[PDB]
Amino acid sequence: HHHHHHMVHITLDRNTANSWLIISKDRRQVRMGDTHQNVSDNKERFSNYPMVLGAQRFSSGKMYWEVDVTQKEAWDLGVCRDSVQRKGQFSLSPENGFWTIWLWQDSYEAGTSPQTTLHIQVPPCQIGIFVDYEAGVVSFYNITDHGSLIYTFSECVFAGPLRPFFNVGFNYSGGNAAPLKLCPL
Ligand SMILES: Cc1cccc(C(=O)N2CCC(C(N)=O)CC2)c1
Repeated sequence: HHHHHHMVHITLDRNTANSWLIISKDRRQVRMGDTHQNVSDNKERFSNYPMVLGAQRFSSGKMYWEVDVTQKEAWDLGVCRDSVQRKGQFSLSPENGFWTIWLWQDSYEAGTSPQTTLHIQVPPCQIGIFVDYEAGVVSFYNITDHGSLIYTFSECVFAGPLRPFFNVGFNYSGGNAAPLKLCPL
């Protein structure tokens, strides 16, 4: 792809994080902690899942960023509406304000309703995310495989400002402790 020139510097918003997440000093990395991380609760925090938002809000233009997923067993990545539900159980779908892909149990799926099987020959270590607000597009690229296309959501109805979206996953197995990292420009 040729989207690299729309690169944006994303940082994580601590206030939105599940209370078990550890966000680095530079706000560019996040991982699951092994306990509650000693923060106060607030209405922004994702309660049920190890999720966090980027600080940046997008309402126009073209944006691109990259995330390192090396050696993780499970994660979700993409964008979401600023007003998505934070508390309780919910599915990742465009109807609920999410445009995402994930890894779970050795398969990659797009967060459509119902979910769509992805066809990835080279397991990615870094993912590129492209948003074209005006066109209503969210695309995902396999940086490990020369930028090959993973998935495009088109005809998106964003219906609000967008925020970068992250889920480090569940780490019941002891094999999913590694961080998500925002990769440098
Ligand atoms: C619902 C939810 C929210 C946040 C984190 C998790 C999670 O993956 N673990 C890893 C395993 C750990 C444990 N077994 O003590 C409990 C936290 C689950």
